[PDB]
Amino acid sequence: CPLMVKVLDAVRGSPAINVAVHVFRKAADDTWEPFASGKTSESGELHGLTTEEEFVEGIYKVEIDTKSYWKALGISPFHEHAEVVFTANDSGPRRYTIAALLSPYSYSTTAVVTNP
Amino acid sequence: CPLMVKVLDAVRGSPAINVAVHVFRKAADDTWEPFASGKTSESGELHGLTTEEEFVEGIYKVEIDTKSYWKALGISPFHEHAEVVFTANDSRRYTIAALLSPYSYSTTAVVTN
Amino acid sequence: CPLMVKVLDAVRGSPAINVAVHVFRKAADDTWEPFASGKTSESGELHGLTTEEEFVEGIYKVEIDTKSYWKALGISPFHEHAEVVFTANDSRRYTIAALLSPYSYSTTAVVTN
Amino acid sequence: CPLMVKVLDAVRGSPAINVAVHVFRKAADDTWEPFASGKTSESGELHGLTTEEEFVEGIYKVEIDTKSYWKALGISPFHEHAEVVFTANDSGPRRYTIAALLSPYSYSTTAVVTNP
Ligand SMILES: Oc1ccc(/C=C/c2cc(O)cc(O)c2)cc1
Ligand SMILES: Oc1ccc(/C=C/c2cc(O)cc(O)c2)cc1
Ligand code: NA
Ligand code: NA
Repeated sequence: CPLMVKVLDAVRGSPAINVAVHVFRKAADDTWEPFASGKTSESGELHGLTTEEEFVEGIYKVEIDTKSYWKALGISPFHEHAEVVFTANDSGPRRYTIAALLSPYSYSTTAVVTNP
Repeated sequence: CPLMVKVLDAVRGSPAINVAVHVFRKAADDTWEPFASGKTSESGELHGLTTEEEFVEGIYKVEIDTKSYWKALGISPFHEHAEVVFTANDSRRYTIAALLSPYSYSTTAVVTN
Repeated sequence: CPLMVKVLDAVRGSPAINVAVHVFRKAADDTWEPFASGKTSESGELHGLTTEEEFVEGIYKVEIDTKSYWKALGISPFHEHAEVVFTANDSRRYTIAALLSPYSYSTTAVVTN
Repeated sequence: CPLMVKVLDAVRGSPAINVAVHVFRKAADDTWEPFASGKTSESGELHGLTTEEEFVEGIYKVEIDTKSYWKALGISPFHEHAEVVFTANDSGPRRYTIAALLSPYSYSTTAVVTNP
């Protein structure tokens, strides 16, 4: 799988477990088409969203449902979600790790892009 | 003005100047309606986007054109843009700050008196 | 004043108020000599730490007392403090910003005219 | 090993490879005693710094040599190093991951603390 999402909690110093993630891909008509979804594991990781074959060139949006995560812990957070929008595989196939570090009123995201 | 946007560059240690910023408000049909826009100043700040009267409760999106910023410096960036999506709640000043790198960004909200 | 420190709270979305900040300068014997200190204001800022005359080239450390800040909110934090260590170079205004969470912090430098 | 250090590069979107790391522990006389050191691998990770037996209660400092890392890539960075100072194992043994995300004029650090 060439796409992995990793989420960390900066309040608890832990993986962010059971975080919903929705991935969208921009269609030829400029709409966001559902691409894949899942939720983070006990390690804060979400593996197996897609395959090398399915993960073609395109503009992708990874939506991390931060608000639902914080509400479940009794915190009323600032953001609706964290959205990561990027062009993928435009110089051929790459592996992407999208990491997010969450606080109630802030988040940080980074990408690690590797060439198999 | 109850909304200010501040953009910083983590590579050069400077304000991010002349960055396009677009603000949208979510409509009843779940589409994003253009609300306000501008370019960051020499201080990396964008003031005067809206008024207390116009800035009613609702879901807003701040889109920062990070890709054009990095391309203008000759740096190949990861993201198409940085998006900050939040609910304005009357329960009164919002500063949306973003700290930019080519493959990463950090955003915070400073919500005060 | 060529040095300003700004501290923000990522949990509450607010300035970090009444945070102790200590600045040190590295001496010839590699020890840290006290240089300036204060507490962040209601805006999370600490101004007037030094002067252009005093703030000569050298290695400085800004120590932010994050542990006392979180303990005062009833939150158990990870770090003893946040330390920012940098060289001042005359080749002229330095803002050291820190964004605090209980188990994390982000720091940036904004170095301008 | 109950201590792992992970370093990421926010300019290149990659692990930060060959980053020197020095760990110190506060002695009874309030000095920083050398505890362990090493450098990040091709994955940006540094494993095997210590053992459960050796990693006793104490105040530890993890110094990440960011300046040497950036200078090696032709960037003149702002910070001398990134220092992470924390009390460890004061409620019994824990596993600590210290992560740092680096830019020339900025860094972010977080801890992931797990109970074996
Ligand atoms: O990770 C980070 C994300 C955001 C920030 C904000 C810093 C900052 C600095 C200023 O001088 C004014 C301001 O309104 C904000 C810092 C770090
Ligand atoms: O501001 C930030 C600070 C730290 C991080 C960490 C990301 C990360 C990604 C991994 O694959 C493993 C890991 O241990 C950590 C992300 C953002
Ligand atoms: Na191509
Ligand atoms: Na104890």
